[PDB]
Amino acid sequence: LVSGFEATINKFDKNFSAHLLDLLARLSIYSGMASVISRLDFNGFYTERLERLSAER
Amino acid sequence: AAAAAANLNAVRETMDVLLEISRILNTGLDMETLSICVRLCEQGINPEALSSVIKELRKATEALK
Amino acid sequence: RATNAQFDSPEILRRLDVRLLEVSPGDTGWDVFSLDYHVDGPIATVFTRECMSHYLRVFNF
Amino acid sequence: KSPNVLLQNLCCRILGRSEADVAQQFQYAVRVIGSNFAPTVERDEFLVAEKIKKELIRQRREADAALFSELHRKLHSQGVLKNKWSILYLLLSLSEDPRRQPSKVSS
Repeated sequence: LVSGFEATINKFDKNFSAHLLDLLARLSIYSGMASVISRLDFNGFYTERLERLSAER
Repeated sequence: AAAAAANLNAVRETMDVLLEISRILNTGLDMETLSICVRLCEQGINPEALSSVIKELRKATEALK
Repeated sequence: RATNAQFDSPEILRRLDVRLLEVSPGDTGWDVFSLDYHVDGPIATVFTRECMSHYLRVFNF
Repeated sequence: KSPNVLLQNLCCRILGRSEADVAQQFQYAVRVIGSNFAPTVERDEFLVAEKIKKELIRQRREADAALFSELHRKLHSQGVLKNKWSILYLLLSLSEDPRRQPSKVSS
């Protein structure tokens, strides 16, 4: 409905986007194999939805 | 004494060496500040914290200038 | 690929790769950009590392 | 001496301001240092020395990259400093680049 459809879809969408950005980051360290990220972002969309927040000490 | 002045000699050497390093690297810190940093390094101090402190205090000498 | 140098031999196109040079505050990117024309094989004996280190000063200049 | 008055000596060295003339900056110094007081870096002066050499090469102060090779042995030779890696990691972080200029005075 709006709670048996919509809330669950929202939860799925959040988890899938967050994990997708974590995968694309955890694969970019490995070195080709980054051409999957190149081909996937052909428009330039979802190419910055997360970067790690920086801090010292 | 003499052995109390020989350690005063052996500290005056390293505070001259670190001064030479401070001027060839063109840092902001002078001879007097460097002794505060060296005493903190005797206490045991994280440079990732100490550098943020020095880059915080100097930001407020470029705001109150 | 953009310029007319994709007809060159495949070996020399492999020998080049850029090397970054370390960042400092107030350092601009033009000063830190240098090709590295690295080589391994028997051909390295004529073109040693010391030679490459002296070529990069020329390239910088 | 005690580390609290030492953290105060830092804030009166940088500024011309006392612990009463400002109280937020000296509070902020105690905020930053006392949560992660002890170092997270161990003894790796060797790697940072080879970056000080590489930094004096990028400025064409190439005699000072070989002068620092005498000074880095002298620093270990005196041996009156608890952490030799920290002070070099501090001075290297505060480095600046003129453009390629070579300027010398002392010694």
